[PDB]
Amino acid sequence: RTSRNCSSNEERKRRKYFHMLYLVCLMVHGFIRNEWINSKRLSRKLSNLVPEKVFELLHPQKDEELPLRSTRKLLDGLKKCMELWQKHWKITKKYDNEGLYMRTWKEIEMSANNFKTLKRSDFLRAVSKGHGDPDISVQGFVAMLRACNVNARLIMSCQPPDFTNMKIDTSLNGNNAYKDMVKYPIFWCEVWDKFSKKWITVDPVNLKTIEQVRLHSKLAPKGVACCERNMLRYVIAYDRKYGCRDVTRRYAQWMNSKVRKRRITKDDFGEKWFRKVITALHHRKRTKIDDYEDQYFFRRDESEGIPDSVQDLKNHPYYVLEQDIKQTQIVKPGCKECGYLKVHGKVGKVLKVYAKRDIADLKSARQWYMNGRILKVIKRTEEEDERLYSFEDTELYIPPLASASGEITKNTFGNIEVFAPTMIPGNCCLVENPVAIKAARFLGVEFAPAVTSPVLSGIVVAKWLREAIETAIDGIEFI
Amino acid sequence: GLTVEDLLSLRQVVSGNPEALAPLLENISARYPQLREHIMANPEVFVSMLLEA
DNA sequence: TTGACTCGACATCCCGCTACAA
DNA sequence: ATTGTAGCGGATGTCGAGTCA
Repeated sequence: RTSRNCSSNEERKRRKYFHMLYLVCLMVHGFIRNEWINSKRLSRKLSNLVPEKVFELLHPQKDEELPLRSTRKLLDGLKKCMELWQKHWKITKKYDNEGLYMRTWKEIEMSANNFKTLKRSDFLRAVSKGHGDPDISVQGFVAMLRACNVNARLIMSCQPPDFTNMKIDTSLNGNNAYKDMVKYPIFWCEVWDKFSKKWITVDPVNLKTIEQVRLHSKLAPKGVACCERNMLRYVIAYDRKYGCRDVTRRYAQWMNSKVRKRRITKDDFGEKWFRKVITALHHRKRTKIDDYEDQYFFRRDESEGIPDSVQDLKNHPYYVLEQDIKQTQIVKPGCKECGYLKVHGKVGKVLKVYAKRDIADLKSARQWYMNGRILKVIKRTEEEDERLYSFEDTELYIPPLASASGEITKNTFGNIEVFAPTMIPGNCCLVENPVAIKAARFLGVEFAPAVTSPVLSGIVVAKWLREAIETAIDGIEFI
Repeated sequence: GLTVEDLLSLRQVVSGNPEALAPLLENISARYPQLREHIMANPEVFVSMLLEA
């Protein structure tokens, strides 16, 4: 009955790790490639590809009465450049194998079993001759635009293996595999319009179009077959000056529902790790353009709204179904649903969507005490009914200060309960160490065992005594 | 702490042959277990390391 | 075409006392 | 004898598969 195609949590955690590892590698490859693009030797040769007429078209004069017409001229320039690049790029290869498209966990495992060293010269020579796969082709096109002094980002859709794929056997359909894989590009270009203050999307090699993305993009894969090998999750923009920015929100129609489920950024550790990576790769400092962009993203983030299906309201950042409200949460007084969802596949069946910012988290008395807070019905399991209280019913707990002799106030068991810094007396400190208790007892100074989690993890002693304890622990072998 | 032969193969794959990333990453991650918890704690270090080389 | 629903086996979060042995 | 030592998880969530409208 059950062929049970599911793996162990061990494999789960490994896949998550390898996903991070592959992503980081991808993003480094981008950074380096973006370097190779800035190559000064290349620009000077590439300049002669562009007639003065086209160059002038690329830098039109400000038109004060109607800025649009300047943008209009700019667009014509970009199209003529794309044309001569079609002309510059003679022989366009096939991706060897799957190129930089996403590989399957199975493909990886098996890739161990079964490469032209390239480096920087070979890239340059290729781009100058016009020989390479579509990735090189695009990269060259961005180089060219850059050699003309336009602010031209290289965009990369990173396709690491999917770490939410829990399956043991992960097998793909063979039909039209390559044509469906190449239906949308892995690399492309963005360009900053100073007149309209927006980034223009450009795909000169694969789809050969130019778009001003608002809510929909021709480049974002659609249907199911095209999305197996191209799964849009991390769209990274590198600019001339070694900026690095996550622009996913531009290209994802449902970023906060659909896409957020497939990025590492859905839990908090993830978000913080990703930001660490962006900062590692972001070597310039914030410009005003960054702000025009952030405002666009904010507005996009507020225009997504309730999704059109129930599955998209699981673990949504802003939105939650009435039915997914935990037993221990309540609705903040005088708030209500922010929206409705027509439920696909039952006539008239509708669900209540609340904004998550209108939901309050409740905790019992002990639970608060364990966060260092004290006070200014449900079913538990013997049978008991447990009352829960909100965060604003409560107040920090300030524990009594230690005496002159450094005496600490203890509990019935002769310890002091320290589950949170608040619960350390003001004049005291917590020292967590298997021997901290051995130490303090050996010195026979006044202390109190710290319960940090019947687990005695350490000591609470007066601050004047700190230097002494730190020394005694260090000498524990001699006690 | 990593060898210089692996950092060499890695600088070269990452820079000029990313098609071959997949199997190399299988290999190297299998030869340096601690790399896991490293990558989780301090990615920006590993970055800078790959940039110098 | 797609989403809703159910079901299978994992996780994840949150919540010392009796008896024997040398 | 007596002290040291050793033996006994529910509400909720996630994803895969299969099924239905």
